[PDB]
Amino acid sequence: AAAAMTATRMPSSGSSPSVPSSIIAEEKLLALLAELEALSRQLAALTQQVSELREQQQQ
Amino acid sequence: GSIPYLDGTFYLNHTFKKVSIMFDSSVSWPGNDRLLTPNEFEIKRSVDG
Repeated sequence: AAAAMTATRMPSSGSSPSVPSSIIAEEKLLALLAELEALSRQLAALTQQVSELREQQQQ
Repeated sequence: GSIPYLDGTFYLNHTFKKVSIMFDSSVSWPGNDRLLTPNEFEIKRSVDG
């Protein structure tokens, strides 16, 4: 009634960026698709000359 | 067996890599900077940078 009455008396907000580091970029990209063919070409050339041992030993 | 040349059963179309055309031994066709590489019609490529 008196004394104190003179003054006065959720779910999901879904953030995303959190506490990780900063990020950067560059545009000098992508030789790498050539080596996948270099590697599998030269791999064949190994077997090709293993065959050239065998095809001369068989003579 | 089937005779593709006579009956139309063509099955080796996937074996082409490229075709180039050249009139008069000089003028590459279609030329005119049309395609991404048509001084040659590149049908398919084994590696794609």
